[PDB]
Amino acid sequence: GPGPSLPYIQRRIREYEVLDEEGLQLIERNADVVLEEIGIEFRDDAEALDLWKAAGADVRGQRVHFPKGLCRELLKTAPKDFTWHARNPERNAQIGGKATVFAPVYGPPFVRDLDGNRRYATIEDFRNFVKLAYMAPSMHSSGGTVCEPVDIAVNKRHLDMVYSHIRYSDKPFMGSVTAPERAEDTVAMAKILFGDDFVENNAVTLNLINANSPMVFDETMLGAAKVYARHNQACVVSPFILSGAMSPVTVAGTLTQILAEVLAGAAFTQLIRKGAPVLFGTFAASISMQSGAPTFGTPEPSLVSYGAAQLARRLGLPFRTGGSLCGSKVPDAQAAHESANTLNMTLLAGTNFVLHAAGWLEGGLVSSYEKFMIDQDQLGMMQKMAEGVDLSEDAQALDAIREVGPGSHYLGCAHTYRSPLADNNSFEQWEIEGEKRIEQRANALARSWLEHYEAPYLDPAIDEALKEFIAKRKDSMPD
Amino acid sequence: GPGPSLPYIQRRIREYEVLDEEGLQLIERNADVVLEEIGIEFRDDAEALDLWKAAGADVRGQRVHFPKGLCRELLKTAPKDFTWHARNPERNAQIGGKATVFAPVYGPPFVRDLDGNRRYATIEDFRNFVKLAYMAPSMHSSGGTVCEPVDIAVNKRHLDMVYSHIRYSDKPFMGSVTAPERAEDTVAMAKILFGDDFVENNAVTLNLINANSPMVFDETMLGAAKVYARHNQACVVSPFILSGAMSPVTVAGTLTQILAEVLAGAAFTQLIRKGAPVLFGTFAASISMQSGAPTFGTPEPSLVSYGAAQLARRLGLPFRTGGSLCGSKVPDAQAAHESANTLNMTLLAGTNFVLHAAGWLEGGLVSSYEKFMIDQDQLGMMQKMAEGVDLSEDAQALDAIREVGPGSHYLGCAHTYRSPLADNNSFEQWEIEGEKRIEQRANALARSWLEHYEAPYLDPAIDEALKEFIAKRKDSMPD
Ligand SMILES: [Cl-]
Ligand SMILES: [Cl-]
Repeated sequence: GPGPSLPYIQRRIREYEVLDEEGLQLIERNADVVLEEIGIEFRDDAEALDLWKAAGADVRGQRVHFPKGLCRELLKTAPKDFTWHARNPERNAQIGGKATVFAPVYGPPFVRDLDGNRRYATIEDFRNFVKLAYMAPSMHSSGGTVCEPVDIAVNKRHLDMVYSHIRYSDKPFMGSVTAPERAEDTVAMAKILFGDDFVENNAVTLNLINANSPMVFDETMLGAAKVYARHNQACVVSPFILSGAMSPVTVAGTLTQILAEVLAGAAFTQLIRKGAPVLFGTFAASISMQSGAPTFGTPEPSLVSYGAAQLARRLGLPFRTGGSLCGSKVPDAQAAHESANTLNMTLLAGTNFVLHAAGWLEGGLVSSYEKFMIDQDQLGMMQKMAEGVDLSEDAQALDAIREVGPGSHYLGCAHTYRSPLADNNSFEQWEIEGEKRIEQRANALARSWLEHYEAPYLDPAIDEALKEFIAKRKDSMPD
Repeated sequence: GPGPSLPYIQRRIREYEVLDEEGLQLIERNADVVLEEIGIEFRDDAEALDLWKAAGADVRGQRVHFPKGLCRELLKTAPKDFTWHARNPERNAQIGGKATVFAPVYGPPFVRDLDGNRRYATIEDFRNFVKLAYMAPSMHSSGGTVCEPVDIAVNKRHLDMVYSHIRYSDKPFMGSVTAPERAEDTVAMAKILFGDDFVENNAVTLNLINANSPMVFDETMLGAAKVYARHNQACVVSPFILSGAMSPVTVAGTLTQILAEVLAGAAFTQLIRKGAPVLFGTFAASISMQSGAPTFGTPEPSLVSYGAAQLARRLGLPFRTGGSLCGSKVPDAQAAHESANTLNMTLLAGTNFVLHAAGWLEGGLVSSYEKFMIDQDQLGMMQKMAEGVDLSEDAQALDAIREVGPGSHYLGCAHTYRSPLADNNSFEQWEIEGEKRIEQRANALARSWLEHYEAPYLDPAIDEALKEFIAKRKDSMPD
């Protein structure tokens, strides 16, 4: 199996910037214009409209028009950083500041299984991804909807999904957002696990709250946000954008829209509870001008995300974007270039929370076991990169340079990250070993990890209470 | 075929830094210590030793010990930037400053051909790579030893290699460095092409001058450097390092050794001719602690190269490092992650000259047609990325945001880089089209490009004179 899990990354390296002060001010000014003149829809949520009117916004039907600065002022109560608590406290993760936390793929209804089949995902696959995330040394979070399990009823599956993050991992996990009652169920389960007062006082979940970009928040998302914000749980407020389709085709226009959507949605959390933890999220990709298809790994989404990180730091919210994203159907060089381009930006932008750090394929439709293994290996490289350059006397190596001297070599001397998947052997050895592509070695490694997996301890009293809760909830509803 | 070729990149984006002022001063101070106490070998070149003694260095056998600051002072005459002239002046490339110039793979004795065979490279393959580099829109240079042609005698092949860069391309090219007489032949050919006085006054070649790291320059390399520096041609002074083997295993120790080697070798060019153009080069990879094998795409080489770029800017020399480097045997996700990690650093470090920007596979032993096509596509993305964020009124897109408004989409409106190799189609379409990996599409595209290729015009009088020169030189030697 793998080594021990590493804690969250603390970046010693700098954030890479694409906008100068004038550009940042321009985008900020333009977002305030959008918020006042155009507004943001808060749909099918009368309570939300009442909250906005009370806060001093101008509500016209379902469109909320914001006085300049209001959202930013309301966000003064949001924490710049906070702890995401894990049931094993050694796995707690900082969200914000110099920290970077990797989480798995979220959302796919299909898997590419270890036998090469593209098929609907099941609870068995969900559990397998939870297991692999538990074992992956640089996967800091267990995640959320690692895949969508087809073989449990839609109104019940959330219970099994949350349970899986508790039973098969001890890393911090995400909650259900698919209906407000499911968010309530997540909170109830969390209270069984951590204690009632503990949950009211500490974030134990991050929860994905998408905007229906452009410039709409819908009932379901607002409903989950209201539950989590009332219980001190974190909302990842995330525009969902393909530039050219759900936002302008340009970087600057996309950033402006993103900032407007985040200001409104994040400020909303503070209207529910001052101090509720909230992140500035962004999902941003491009479209093919030929096809209209979603495209990844291209320059425009990287520039958007670098810029958005700058805007997030200035707003004072922890930032989520990026991951190992791609549009390829197979874990080939396209998948890898796209994922690598996105992941390198993710680290260098100083991203605090990385959804989709491993496992995404096919534009988000697939959770791939092989891809997960390849990506998690990259995550270990990013974790090591983030430590930056050691400048200790030993690292300076002057005695080694002296002792070796010109014309010698350093292999023998005392002074003199490791991928388990890269093949660094000669052609001849690699040909003897079956001319294998990396995904074949990834397949074998996933199988090996799953064979050696041992579940982290769970108090049997807590397990029983969770199972009793789940059973009661399932019995209260027909499928 | 492809679109028109683009000129050299002018970066509008910032350089990413890994060392702060104290760290930079530390490395600079430590390199001066190495140069004085340990020295650098200049082997089997009595003239070089005499030049160093005359300049005020302390020569002990073949070891040159340098007073502190001497090399840096001598380098004051080296140009911070210069033009690399092409026979078609529209293809001239700036070397230095904010410019970035991509060149092909250099060195492999094997190819992976379009039929999938790993075999010794031939002059036909050399020509094919020159053709593909001519056509690739973001390949700014024709390169040098795009592969090593096995089917021409070792003492003659340089003539055909240089000729190929003239006949099949009009982009700036590199010279032969394999013996001093071959460098003389390159200069003679260049004078036939551009004119005698033109060559003495303008760089028309960049020429790879490796150190035999650690801390040795050998006769052959010094001999080529002496020829090119006397004729105003550029030397790319390049440590050749696997950290842990040819330099210390640490980043800081590697950087110190690199800076010492470059200071000595680059200053040497100014002893031959003040003002001779010279680059700070670095080839830097790691080794597998298990195997001892060369490894790429890992954190340590990226940190070395980011740092080395900082040291190069402070020294005042144009910088070469990076490229699309990897150790994989096949153009798979390993090849792509490694190449992408290296290439993203290459751009963000502000690299001026990128050897090996496309085509390298198998740790430098292979020039791959498929890999070249995949990599050159990435180069187009890097070219577009380098332009940074447009902040024009049109790019701000406020009228588009207004006209679309919340709940609509931007696909239809007036306001609303393209890979020819990414598959961005649905699973269903991609399955109908043969479940193809990107390298299969790359194969087809290379074949298509080579079918449509038309050689750039060459004056028949110049062609005849080159052929007469070549024939005379070949007839003067047995193979
Ligand atoms: Cl059930
Ligand atoms: Cl011949």
